Amino acid sequence: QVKLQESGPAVIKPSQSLSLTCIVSGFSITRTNYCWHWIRQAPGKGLEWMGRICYEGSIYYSPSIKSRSTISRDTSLNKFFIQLISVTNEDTAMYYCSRENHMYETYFDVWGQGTTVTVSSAKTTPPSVYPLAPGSAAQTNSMVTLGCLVKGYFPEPVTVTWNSGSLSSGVHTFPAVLQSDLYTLSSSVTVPSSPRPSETVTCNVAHPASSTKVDKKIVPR
Amino acid sequence: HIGPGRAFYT
Amino acid sequence: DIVMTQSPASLVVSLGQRATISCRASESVDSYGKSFMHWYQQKPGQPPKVLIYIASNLESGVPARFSGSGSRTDFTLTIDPVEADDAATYYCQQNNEDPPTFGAGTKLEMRRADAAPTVSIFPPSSEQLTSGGASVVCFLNNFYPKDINVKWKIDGSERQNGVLNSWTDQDSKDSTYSMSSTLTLTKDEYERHNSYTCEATHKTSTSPIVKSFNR
Repeated sequence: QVKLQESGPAVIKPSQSLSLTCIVSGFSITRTNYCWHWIRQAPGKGLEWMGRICYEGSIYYSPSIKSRSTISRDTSLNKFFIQLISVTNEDTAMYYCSRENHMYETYFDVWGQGTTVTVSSAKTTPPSVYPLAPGSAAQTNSMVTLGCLVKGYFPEPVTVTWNSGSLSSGVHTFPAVLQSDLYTLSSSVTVPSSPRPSETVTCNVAHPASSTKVDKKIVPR
Repeated sequence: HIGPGRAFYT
Repeated sequence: DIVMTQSPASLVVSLGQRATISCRASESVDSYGKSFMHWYQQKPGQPPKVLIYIASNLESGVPARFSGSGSRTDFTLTIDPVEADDAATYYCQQNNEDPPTFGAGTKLEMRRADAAPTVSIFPPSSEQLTSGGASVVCFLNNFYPKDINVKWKIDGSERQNGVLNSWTDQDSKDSTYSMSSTLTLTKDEYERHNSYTCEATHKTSTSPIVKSFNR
């Protein structure tokens, strides 16, 4: 039924304006009762409320961003936005938009996936995917473990899947760690000794902020 | 003023 | 504004056991005879989802082992019995008066049987060297507790630095954890050796699980 999706810039220079858009879908921002909210979650910290725009246009702002933001909306296109002027690192976070039945329930019942925004001057560099295949040792247990190394990209996030969704089990994707404005992340799949090298094991990384998308097949060393 | 429906109370 | 304070700030509850998270408000979050405060849950990389609303009501889909109660200024979320799937952060919110405020969250990590890290290692992927570079990688998968430490080693010489560690969040289906480390050498440095190794030292066993490879 309803679906909310946050659209916005993956990276933004300090002291510049950030403006996100929430595209409500399969439901409209004018139906009575509901209010639409903006909520952000600074990385590694709690959820933080920002402001809301209710069906009849009424607006409310978190005091902390009140003097530096404006919440508008577009009835025609059925979507609402927010702008934060003069962003700073404190503004790096995950932003979500959601819905409240303001009239009866008062709790946020539908949330979008929430895009990520990183305030910085770093160059948005793509990633290189190197494939990790076992060091020549076969007859190794009855479950083999391979993985992909995604190195040197910016900004977060990157999305890696195996055999494009198919290999769901035994997959681990490790948080991107930082090496002076350049992330590195890894992922691994544990698949039984037969399905490799007999069958195809491929990892697909995708890095939106630079339209890079690359699958790599793990070939025996 | 508080509770639900508070924003559009007017 | 009403400040919501949660307690504990984090806890390790064992499977089957019960966990009692609590949320307190500086001022009554009551009106129209109900308490307008809800409880959310947030698994990692996932927007929160409502668990309980208006203090005691359960959202559909949420299992019966969840139950909150409380009024005015004292609220409690109870999870009995905890299950592998409850490893996540929980928030409480008041929406009785403006601005709506959230609590800082309570990270629940739950306890399971201790498990040994299945380790694996990977030599540089051809491509990288071509690109004048070489990262060695060691995987320690599926363990509990989260504490474990790994030594690198090159031709015996314990490698102090150039190493990157990353831990996953507790697994929702089995409660384990996993980590990866990355030795990052230059092709050449990599060229001046023959054996590389990662020493997994962890509580499950006394002899550090070692994994090594000839260059």
